[PDB]
Amino acid sequence: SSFQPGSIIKIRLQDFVTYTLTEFNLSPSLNMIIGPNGSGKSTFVCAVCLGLAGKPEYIGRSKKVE
Amino acid sequence: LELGSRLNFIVGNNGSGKSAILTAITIGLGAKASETNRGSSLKDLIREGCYSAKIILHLDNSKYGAYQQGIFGNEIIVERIIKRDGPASFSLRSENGKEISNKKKDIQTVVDYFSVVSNPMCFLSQDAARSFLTASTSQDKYSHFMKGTLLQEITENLLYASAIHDSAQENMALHLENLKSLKAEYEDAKK
Amino acid sequence: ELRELEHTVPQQSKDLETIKAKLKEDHAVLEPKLDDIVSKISARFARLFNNVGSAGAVRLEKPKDYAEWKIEIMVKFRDNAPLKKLDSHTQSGGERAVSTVLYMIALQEFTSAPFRVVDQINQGMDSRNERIVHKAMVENACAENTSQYFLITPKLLTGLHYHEKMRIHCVMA
Amino acid sequence: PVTGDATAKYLLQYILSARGICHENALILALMRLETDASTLNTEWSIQQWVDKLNDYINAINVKLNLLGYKIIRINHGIGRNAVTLKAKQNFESFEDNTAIRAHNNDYAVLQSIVLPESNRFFVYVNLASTEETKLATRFNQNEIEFMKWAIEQFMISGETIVEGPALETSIIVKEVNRILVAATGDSNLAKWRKFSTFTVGSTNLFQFQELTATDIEDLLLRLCELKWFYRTQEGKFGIDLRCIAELEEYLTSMYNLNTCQNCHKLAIQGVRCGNESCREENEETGENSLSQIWHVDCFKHYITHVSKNCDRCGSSLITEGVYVI
Amino acid sequence: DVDLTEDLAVAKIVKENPVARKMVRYILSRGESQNSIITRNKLQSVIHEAAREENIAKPSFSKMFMDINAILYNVYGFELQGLPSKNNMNAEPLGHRAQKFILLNNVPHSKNFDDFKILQSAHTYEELIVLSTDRDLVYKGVLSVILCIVFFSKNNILHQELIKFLETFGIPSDGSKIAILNITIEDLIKSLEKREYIVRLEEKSDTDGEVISYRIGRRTQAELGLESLEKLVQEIMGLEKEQTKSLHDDIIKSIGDSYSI
Amino acid sequence: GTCFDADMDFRASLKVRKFSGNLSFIKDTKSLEIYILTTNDEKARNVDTLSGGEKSFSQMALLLATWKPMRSRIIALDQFDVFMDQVNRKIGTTLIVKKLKDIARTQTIIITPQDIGKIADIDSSGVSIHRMRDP
Amino acid sequence: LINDYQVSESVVKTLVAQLNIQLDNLCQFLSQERVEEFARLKSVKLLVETIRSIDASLLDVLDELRELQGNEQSLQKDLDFKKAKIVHLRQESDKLRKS
Amino acid sequence: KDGDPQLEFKVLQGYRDLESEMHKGRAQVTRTGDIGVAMDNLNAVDSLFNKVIGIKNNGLFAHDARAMVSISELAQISVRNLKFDADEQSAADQQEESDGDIDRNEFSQFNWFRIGALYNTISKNAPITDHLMGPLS
Ligand SMILES: [Zn+2]
Repeated sequence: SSFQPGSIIKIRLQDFVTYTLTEFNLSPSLNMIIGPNGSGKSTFVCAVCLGLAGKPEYIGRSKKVE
Repeated sequence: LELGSRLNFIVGNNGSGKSAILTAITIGLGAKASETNRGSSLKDLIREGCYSAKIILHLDNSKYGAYQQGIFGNEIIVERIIKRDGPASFSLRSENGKEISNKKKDIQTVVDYFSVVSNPMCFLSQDAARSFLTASTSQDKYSHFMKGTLLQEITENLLYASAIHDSAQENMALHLENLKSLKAEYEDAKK
Repeated sequence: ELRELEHTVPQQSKDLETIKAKLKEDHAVLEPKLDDIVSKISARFARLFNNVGSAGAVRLEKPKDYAEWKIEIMVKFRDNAPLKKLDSHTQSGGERAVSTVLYMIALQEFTSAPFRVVDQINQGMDSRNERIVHKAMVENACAENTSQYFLITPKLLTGLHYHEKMRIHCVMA
Repeated sequence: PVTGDATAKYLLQYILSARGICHENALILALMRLETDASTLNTEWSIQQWVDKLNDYINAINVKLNLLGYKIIRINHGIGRNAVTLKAKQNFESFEDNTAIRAHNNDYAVLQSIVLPESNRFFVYVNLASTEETKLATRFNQNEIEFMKWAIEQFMISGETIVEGPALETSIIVKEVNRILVAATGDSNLAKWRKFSTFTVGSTNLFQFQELTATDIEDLLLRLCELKWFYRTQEGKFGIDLRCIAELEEYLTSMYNLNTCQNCHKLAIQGVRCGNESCREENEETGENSLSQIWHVDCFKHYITHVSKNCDRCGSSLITEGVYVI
Repeated sequence: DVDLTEDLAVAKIVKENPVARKMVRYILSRGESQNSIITRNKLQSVIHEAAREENIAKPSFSKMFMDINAILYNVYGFELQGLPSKNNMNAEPLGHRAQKFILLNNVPHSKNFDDFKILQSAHTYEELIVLSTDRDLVYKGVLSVILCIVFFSKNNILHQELIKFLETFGIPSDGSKIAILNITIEDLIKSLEKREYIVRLEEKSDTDGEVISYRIGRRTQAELGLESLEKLVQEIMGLEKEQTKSLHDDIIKSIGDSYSI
Repeated sequence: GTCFDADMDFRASLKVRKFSGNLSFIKDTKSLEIYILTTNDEKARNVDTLSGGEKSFSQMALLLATWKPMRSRIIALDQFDVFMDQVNRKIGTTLIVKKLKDIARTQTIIITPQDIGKIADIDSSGVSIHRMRDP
Repeated sequence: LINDYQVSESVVKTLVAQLNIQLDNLCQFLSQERVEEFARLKSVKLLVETIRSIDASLLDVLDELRELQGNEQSLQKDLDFKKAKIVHLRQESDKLRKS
Repeated sequence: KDGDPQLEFKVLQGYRDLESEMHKGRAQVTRTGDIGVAMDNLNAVDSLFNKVIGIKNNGLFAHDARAMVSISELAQISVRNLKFDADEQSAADQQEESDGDIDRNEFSQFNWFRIGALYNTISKNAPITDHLMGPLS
């Protein structure tokens, strides 16, 4: 591809935990994402992992996807 | 620190080194470099920037199971001055401060009178506790338990003595062959 | 019994030599492959170590049997005393964490993995080691074939030398 | 003589176990060692007389040495006879304690009884030549030299740049500075300057060379330390060894315009220079950065004991306008 | 004046030869870094190189070698010896005719001195640790131990027997980097081979493959003085003059055909 | 007797907290499976089927069960709160105040971050909490 | 839903494997606790699993290597016993001939 | 005899002193090869264990087994030394041992100190030296 392999694009979450809707126009260059939790940044990582055939138990915050 | 008849339930918040408090208490019984978390120099065993690591332990024997109450005093003052250089000084005082002993061998005698670190179940490190409570599956649970029961070490020395018995049998064989040769020459010289 | 033994002996020796030849070929395969593996991994990670301005190496250990082989780390910053092995005994956890950071960096260097994610590992780390992690991300941006990089941090510090190929983010939560 | 010739042989042999550099007093002890091996000892000599014949032998030696493009020089250790002899009698104490197990002879009793007169001199058989076999040291590969030369350059830079701050009393150099100051002036609370410099830093930069693995690095360093080319401070810093110095002394003197002592006019990398920058200013008649005048520690002691407490390049208040040199 | 005049004439021959100086320079460099023997071919090769650079016709090779030997005696009391070939070991000083060459230290003891060196090094080790000098010292020490092994082995001991005796003295045969030396004993062995201290014998028995024994290499053999060996052993056990000749003959037994005497 | 009493004490502690079961102490495999039948569970399933806090409490109860027959009159424990639960810590303090209150022989060096020794019910006779001056 | 086509998780796992991505593997994805576990993982085992994250063909190669080592030990002890047996049988047969 | 702390600890103490005395006979046997030490230590440990009969603390069994191993080696070595009146095998250890002053099975300090010293004192190889001028270029 023109970009590096597996380059992510804007990700749309909907009805997730608290986020009824949201969309992140991600960056192919770099991501120095700095900031603590409070809206579920770890839950955001769990969302990314589970939505891509990844077991949430890699971290272990919440298990059941539903 | 305030203690007495009651156990050492150290309520030590963050910044007091609760695990470090446990390690200092353990070093009260002579821990080594890999069981002290302080390295070759003993400066960090003392307060960082201090020299006189004073371990003062008034041990009163006015209850069940008294050790030398008329000799070591009713109380016993364990005084371990762990310093930056040289071996740590020791003083096993009586109730009135009379230093009955100056070494931890009498502490060992008192403990054996009381059984009050060698066993993993006895003393567990942060890594050991983490392995026991989080990094222990049925096999690892088994290993932790057997070590704590010393059953692992038990069987260790068991088969170690067994191995030396095999060595002993080899000695039996070789030395018996030598005896056979000597007795063969003996009998031939007889005849 | 001797007939049985003397019949089996040539066969047993033949099987032993078949083994030996297989082992020799396995050495000739892995040992150069592992050589490149460890050599270039260590080269990248230690050059990054120096970019930090810190002492750290990763040595491969190959005893007589492959089952005995392993990888160890041996680092140093305190100039007062010479370098020794880096393990989980007495060192600061932040040093080991940065070592793992360089570990995954070299993994990207070698494995097909075309992008990087760091999931808030920097919890409990001090100012210095987290700044080191940030500069590791900078060097990730300083490398060629700019891939996708992600690092999750709770806070940010001052004195962050920046460049153009990079893209600083901010996770909001 | 053949006796003396073989003597000098054995001397050089020790020198090889001394790997090329030997103490004045250690040489003396070897002398007594040899005279016990020779049983020719005549008790009636002051240590000076032994020194005399020692040096006579030395001259015969260096006669031939000069025939050989190699040579022994006697110098005085820059840390000075007193500090040298302090550390050396810390081990002469360990020595007489170890020899009491062997002090079954009156010779050994005399040896332990002869308190060593304080002396910082060493003798060094050193190359005088640069040709094929010379570069054919065969010690190790080329990178090791180039990088070590680089580190030497780093130490040169370190020495040149003066660092200001409290003196490291951890350095015994400062201790003996103050001791000499009290001995000469009697001012027990004389104010110390905060101006000082040294080469020993840069171990951190040993680990800043990037062209080889850290292991190999350390190991080569261990060789050198064993080979006593550089030296380890207990703070972790490294300087370059006195004998190693004499070698590079002359080469670097050529390469960097290195000013020598002022009294003995020998280059010393430790001692006392003038903290007045005007003494360390460039001599404008030359256009060269003129490092501040500095005597050997003994040279400084004799000067102040007999000449002045003011600089000559600048005249400054060397009581206050000095610089400790490490 | 014998030394003075002799060294004077030496200096004269030096006026005819600075080449010898450079030669010993390379000699001692190669050794010190390597502890090395040198081949006749290498000698004459560097000699011809020098003759070209000196731009002087090549004089007698025997001349040259004798001259430098005398040089480093009057300066060093040493003898340059060449070795008889390895082919002469399994099938007048030759000098110019000898093939492999090294330097030998030609003085006797000075007992008190060596012991005092013992004393200094005792301070050393007691202070040392719970190195290259000492590193090689251990290397040589294991060497000497093994030498004694082969001597009780009558100049013949197999590989594995040696391995067991190494384990006998707590030597980790696991294949780890050697304590202090950070290498494998195998590499030590290969050194003694290249340093000609040992002989490795490999024979293809059709039942057990290649069986390997070992014998004493001529570096040690030329090194190994008889009286040196004997008084060495006396000093091993702190012995008096009583068992002198008795253990002397016991050592003769331990030798047997150990040397191509 | 140690395995027997360890299983018995494990069951007793679980009943005090609520539970029962067996220990598959396979020496040959050197694996200590802990098949505990719990009210929170269905059958004599392994403790791995329990919750993380439940598994931590089960491990703690098994460890105290191990302590029970051993000839040790001294035990220590530190750095466990980080990978456990405060409910488990409180239940352990209750177990100490109900067992170590009469165990005047074993010296328990147990280290906790919070001042749970005097906040919770762990002080009693025999051996129990004593004042540690918080920083 | 691959391109908004509903499927199970197996196809997405195949995609993750084919994308050079492993959200599970620590070499590509781990946490701080996993980082410290890595800091305590067996150097042998940890190195092996990293290699697996790179190559597993050589992993099985090594496994067969150790297996062949075990077979070698077994067969070697067998050869030793056979040698001792042969020698003893020869001596005993000599005795039988004498008898 | 089932659980007296005094008996157990005195067994410990006697066994530790026994270990010290057996180390003494270790060097005794290395120089000479006496079997009486082995047999008597065996008898001592067995008698103490007989007192430990009924007492059931693991550490005592472990240390007793240590004693067992040591005594068995003692006896085997002494028998080997008894069979005939090897010597180098005795000597090299003694060489190592006599280079073992210590305060009174890893590799000692003066072990290698003595050995290397000996070789130097005796090597017919002359010592060597090196330098840097010319590699200094
Ligand atoms: Zn001036």
